[PDB]
Amino acid sequence: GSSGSSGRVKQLTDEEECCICMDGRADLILPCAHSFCQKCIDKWSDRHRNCPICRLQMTGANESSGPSSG
Ligand SMILES: [Zn+2]
Ligand SMILES: [Zn+2]
Repeated sequence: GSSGSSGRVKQLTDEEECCICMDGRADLILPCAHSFCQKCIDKWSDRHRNCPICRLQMTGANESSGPSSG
């Protein structure tokens, strides 16, 4: 009713934020709706322009590319 400690108006200043950890802000953003902060980006040795999320292709769409022997 007329009680409660938490539960007040919260400014929407924030606009974007990492997707992996989602701390508060995002260092960069991808054209596929995927952002990553310095922390994470740095963590992932292979920080190639390539997108990690998409790369996974988890229940995405029919796209044949091919494995990587290396
Ligand atoms: Zn992050
Ligand atoms: Zn992506």
